[PDB]
Amino acid sequence: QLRKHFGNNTIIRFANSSGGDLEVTTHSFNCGGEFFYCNTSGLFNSTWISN
Amino acid sequence: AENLWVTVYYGVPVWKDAETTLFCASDAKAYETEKHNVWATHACVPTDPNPQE
Amino acid sequence: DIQLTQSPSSLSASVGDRVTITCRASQDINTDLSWYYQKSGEAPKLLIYRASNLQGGAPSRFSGTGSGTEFTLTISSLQPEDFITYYCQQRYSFPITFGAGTKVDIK
Amino acid sequence: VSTVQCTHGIKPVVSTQLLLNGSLAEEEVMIRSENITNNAKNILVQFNTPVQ
Amino acid sequence: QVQVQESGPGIVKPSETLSLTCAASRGPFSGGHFYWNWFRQPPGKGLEWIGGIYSDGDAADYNPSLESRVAISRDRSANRFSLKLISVTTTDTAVYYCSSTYSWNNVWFDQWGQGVLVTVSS
Amino acid sequence: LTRDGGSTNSTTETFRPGGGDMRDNWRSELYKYKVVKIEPLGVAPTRCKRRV
Amino acid sequence: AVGIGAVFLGFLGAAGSTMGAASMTLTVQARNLLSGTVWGIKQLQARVLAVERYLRDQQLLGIWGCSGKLICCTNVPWNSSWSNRNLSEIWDNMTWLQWDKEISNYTQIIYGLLEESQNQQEKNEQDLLALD
Amino acid sequence: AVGIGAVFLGFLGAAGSTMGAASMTLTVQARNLLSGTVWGIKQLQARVLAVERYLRDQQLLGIWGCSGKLICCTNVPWNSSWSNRNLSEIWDNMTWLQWDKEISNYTQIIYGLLEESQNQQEKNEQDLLALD
Amino acid sequence: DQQLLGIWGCSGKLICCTNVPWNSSWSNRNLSEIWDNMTWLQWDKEISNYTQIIYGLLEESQNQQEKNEQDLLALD
Ligand SMILES: *[C@@H]1O[C@H](CO)[C@@H](O[C@@H]2O[C@H](CO)[C@@H](O[C@@H]3O[C@H](CO)[C@@H](O)[C@H](O)[C@@H]3O)[C@H](O)[C@H]2NC(C)=O)[C@H](O)[C@H]1NC(C)=O
Ligand SMILES: *[C@@H]1O[C@H](CO)[C@@H](O[C@@H]2O[C@H](CO)[C@@H](O[C@@H]3O[C@H](CO)[C@@H](O)[C@H](O)[C@@H]3O)[C@H](O)[C@H]2NC(C)=O)[C@H](O)[C@H]1NC(C)=O
Ligand SMILES: *[C@@H]1O[C@H](CO)[C@@H](O[C@@H]2O[C@H](CO)[C@@H](O[C@@H]3O[C@H](CO)[C@@H](O)[C@H](O)[C@@H]3O)[C@H](O)[C@H]2NC(C)=O)[C@H](O)[C@H]1NC(C)=O
Ligand SMILES: *[C@@H]1O[C@H](CO)[C@@H](O[C@@H]2O[C@H](CO)[C@@H](O[C@@H]3O[C@H](CO)[C@@H](O)[C@H](O)[C@@H]3O)[C@H](O)[C@H]2NC(C)=O)[C@H](O)[C@H]1NC(C)=O
Ligand SMILES: *[C@@H]1O[C@H](CO)[C@@H](O[C@@H]2O[C@H](CO)[C@@H](O[C@@H]3O[C@H](CO)[C@@H](O)[C@H](O)[C@@H]3O)[C@H](O)[C@H]2NC(C)=O)[C@H](O)[C@H]1NC(C)=O
Ligand SMILES: *[C@@H]1O[C@H](CO)[C@@H](O)[C@H](O)[C@H]1NC(C)=O
Ligand SMILES: *[C@@H]1O[C@H](CO)[C@@H](O)[C@H](O)[C@H]1NC(C)=O
Ligand SMILES: *[C@@H]1O[C@H](CO)[C@@H](O)[C@H](O)[C@H]1NC(C)=O
Ligand SMILES: *[C@@H]1O[C@H](CO)[C@@H](O)[C@H](O)[C@H]1NC(C)=O
Ligand SMILES: *[C@@H]1O[C@H](CO)[C@@H](O)[C@H](O)[C@H]1NC(C)=O
Ligand SMILES: *[C@@H]1O[C@H](CO)[C@@H](O)[C@H](O)[C@H]1NC(C)=O
Ligand SMILES: *[C@@H]1O[C@H](CO)[C@@H](O)[C@H](O)[C@H]1NC(C)=O
Ligand SMILES: *[C@@H]1O[C@H](CO)[C@@H](O)[C@H](O)[C@H]1NC(C)=O
Ligand SMILES: *[C@@H]1O[C@H](CO)[C@@H](O)[C@H](O)[C@H]1NC(C)=O
Repeated sequence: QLRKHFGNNTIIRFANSSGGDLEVTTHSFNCGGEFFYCNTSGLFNSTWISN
Repeated sequence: AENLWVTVYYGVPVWKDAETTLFCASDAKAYETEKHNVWATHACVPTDPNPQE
Repeated sequence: DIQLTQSPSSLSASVGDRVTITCRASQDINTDLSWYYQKSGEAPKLLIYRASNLQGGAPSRFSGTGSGTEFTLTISSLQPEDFITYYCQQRYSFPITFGAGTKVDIK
Repeated sequence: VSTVQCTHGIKPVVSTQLLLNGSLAEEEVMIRSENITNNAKNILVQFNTPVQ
Repeated sequence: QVQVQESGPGIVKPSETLSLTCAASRGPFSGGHFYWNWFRQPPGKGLEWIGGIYSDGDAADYNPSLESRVAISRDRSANRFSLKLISVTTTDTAVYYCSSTYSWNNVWFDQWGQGVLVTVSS
Repeated sequence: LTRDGGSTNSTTETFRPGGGDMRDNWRSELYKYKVVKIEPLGVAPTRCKRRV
Repeated sequence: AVGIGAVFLGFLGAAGSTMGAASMTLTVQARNLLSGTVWGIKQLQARVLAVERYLRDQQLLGIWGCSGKLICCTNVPWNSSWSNRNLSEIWDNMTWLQWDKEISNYTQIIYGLLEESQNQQEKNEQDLLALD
Repeated sequence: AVGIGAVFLGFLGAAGSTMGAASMTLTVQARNLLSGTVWGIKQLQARVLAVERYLRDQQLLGIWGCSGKLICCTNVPWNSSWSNRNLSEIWDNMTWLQWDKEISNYTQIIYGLLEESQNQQEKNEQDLLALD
Repeated sequence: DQQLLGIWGCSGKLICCTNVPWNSSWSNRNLSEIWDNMTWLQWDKEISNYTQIIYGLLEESQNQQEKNEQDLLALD
């Protein structure tokens, strides 16, 4: 879907968060009245080439 | 002609004296920054120019 | 199914006469009843609703009355157009029934 | 267009880098942005079906 | 104020399936319920009610006799409604009508359109 | 998502997670609602004289 | 330009003339009634007071059967028991405040007569219209 | 009974037709203007603002003298300078919003002329009934 | 309630007649008994079912009347 704006002859890549404080560098949420901070580095680590 | 009947008017200019609550008004110039001061809080409505007498 | 009987099945009178038609229900239906008038080559149009609410645009010569298991329509003066088909029917719980119908003829 | 007197239910939540228990689109995965050409502003992406 | 028209085949062979359709309008009113009804009348006899359906639902209601041989559908995009009849027969040769009845406060309007003929023959 | 800065035309792009402003989380939901106010008065031309 | 100025007609300032001239200039006053943490609460009280004051007068004018006008006549006959003098002096040399302090005592009865007069008028008119 | 539903005639949904149809549904809209510890003050202020707006509208209608009715004619002639067009097109082609956008510029002068004509009329009637 | 009275075109008056006929369905009775014996409270209790039906009739009657007379004064 995203390819429609940047031309078909392009290479897409994903990388983890650049850096900063612990609040923004990791995915924070709540479960059962308890707070978790999780490290999502294993999710945005890939590349995609044309065709 | 001599006999006559009552009549009613509205908006006649007559007044008396009493007391009531006043309110404030401050120049907009003070509203320009100067957020720290005991008085001159922002709640006052900005004033208007060219007062008439 | 509630059975409705019309009377007379057929009638013939002259123009300007006063006539009356009757419709008997098989049981008590209160007053949720209405009569529709129709002529050849045209789809039906309602004549009277509830037997007590005159439909707008209708001539006043038509009058409707009744209750229980008996309802009546009286025409004070016949007109050439009044010789048309009529159908009493009940707007009650399901199913929905309609009368046999009566035809007025010139004599 | 249509008019209504009261919106539908809303469930406030808190999260970062991800959205949980939100509404989902019906046609296809959709992308929204203000001035997508510029790199300054963020980009929102809405999925078609949830993932567990 | 609503006009209504009918659309369907002219002659259908016995035992085949007959499909009819009718359109509708909403008139000056804004929101409400229009209990659309399908009626029939064979030549030379009294009229008979086929079936009904609300304009904001899909629980089509049928007469007890012809429950098994009638299907009714509605389309909101086309604002139309259609009927399917199976096991057609010479008795179904008749004039059919689609009608609506308003629900204004104690008036009980009704329109009936024009209808259409249907003939069954071989 | 947020797009990383680039240079010239490298025929490639990269994206990273972002976030941090709670306002975006609310904005993801309320994007099909508008609020308006009414105005009753109006004027027009007509063929009529004031009654006298 | 160089000598042309501005001369408007302002708020209540005609209260130094005879009893009669002032009545020529009344409308202007009528168009100046509904003009529109502790440091801001009193504004609400002021607004409520103003709207209540206006509504009271509206209702009182409504009851007497003269609503929608500025000069209205009636049927109650004047009585010399309340006051003296003749039309000439009254309308030639006097001020509104002087009249106010003159007629201060006999006000409630003068108010009261009007509504019963209006009620009789309405009741008679109702039968006059209903007889046919 | 069974079969009959329920039909309304509601809100602004009738705002996509010509001039003629929409005017049949004015009343309902006119009826929907007065329906009905840090947060209570906010809603109270909103209610006061709404009441003030309604009273302002009522007074502005009262001044012109057309009060107490939904439609009212007046004696001001229509200058062709604003928008010539012609009656049939104006009443059978355009919607309300387009007309409003079309006549946004010359709004105040019409109010001025209306006020002036009303004032001259009441003054003339007033001295006229002074003669009688 | 001031606005509601205003809509029915009887503003500024304590009495006002109108054109809507009185259907015998609601309560037949007859003039003598109603205007002689019945009191206000019992009457209100006894006609407490058919108010909303009544209001619309007055509203539409006024609207149609005003629309009709507008044309007559227009052709003048
Ligand atoms: C996002 O991914 C980047 C790229 O992989 C991560 O940076 C990497 O962080 C690791 C862990 O600190 C670094 O490893 C280090 O390497 C040397 C070994 O001599 C030494 O500095 C430390 O002992 C450590 O092992 C790695 O070099 C570094 N890579 C780059 C290119 O800088 C980053 O941490 C990730 N961010 C998050 C929030 O997970
Ligand atoms: C989120 O988890 C990832 C790993 O899933 C972390 O990034 C990785 O961190 C390790 C050190 O913890 C980096 O060094 C590696 O360590 C081991 C043992 O030495 C081995 O995998 C390699 O030899 C290497 O030295 C690793 O490079 C790094 N990988 C990447 C892709 O960044 C990441 O730091 C975690 N995030 C936070 C915020 O801690
Ligand atoms: C992000 O994606 C990259 C690219 O796929 C991942 O790098 C891959 O990491 C694995 C695990 O270390 C490497 O496997 C290693 O390969 C050789 C033997 O073939 C040897 O070094 C080790 O025994 C191990 O098996 C893999 O080669 C490597 N791929 C590339 C292209 O470098 C990376 O781990 C991913 N990171 C995360 C957090 O998912
Ligand atoms: C949305 O983002 C795009 C870029 O992704 C913006 O386009 C560029 O905006 C700048 C700043 O307004 C324009 O100003 C100047 O133009 C020339 C030629 O590049 C030069 O003096 C400067 O480098 C500077 O960019 C520029 O013309 C315009 N176009 C390009 C190709 O850079 C755009 O303005 C942003 N916003 C909107 C509302 O479009
Ligand atoms: C929304 O727009 C549509 C499309 O313009 C409007 O439909 C139009 O409705 C009028 C009024 O019923 C139709 O006029 C009728 O047909 C002809 C017109 O020459 C004539 O016999 C009659 O004078 C009669 O008024 C008009 O044909 C129809 N437009 C079509 C079919 O294209 C609609 O009324 C508008 N408003 C809504 C839906 O509220
Ligand atoms: C990518 O391919 C699609 C195929 O439908 C085409 O429509 C589109 O123009 C292409 N875009 C490019 C080459 O940027
Ligand atoms: C003030 O009094 C004098 C003397 O009676 C009178 O002529 C004048 O009109 C009054 N009003 C003024 C000066 O405004
Ligand atoms: C009014 O009465 C006074 C006192 O008797 C008298 O001087 C004056 O001329 C009278 N004016 C009239 C009748 O106009
Ligand atoms: C009103 O009556 C008081 C005595 O109750 C008297 O002193 C006063 O003069 C009277 N005022 C008038 C204007 O008659
Ligand atoms: C109409 O307006 C134009 C433009 O202001 C003006 O010149 C013209 O005199 C006006 N006509 C009338 C009759 O007021
Ligand atoms: C209005 O004017 C246009 C343009 O001259 C003309 O075509 C149309 O017939 C006119 N309509 C009338 C006078 O109703
Ligand atoms: C109103 O004036 C503006 C400029 O202030 C002009 O652009 C616009 O066209 C005018 N509109 C009309 C309807 O005359
Ligand atoms: C009103 O009707 C009742 C019941 O029929 C009857 O007793 C009474 O005499 C009637 N009163 C009249 C006609 O004044
Ligand atoms: C009014 O309706 C209620 C049911 O809602 C019924 O019990 C009662 O008898 C009705 N009253 C009259 C006077 O018809």
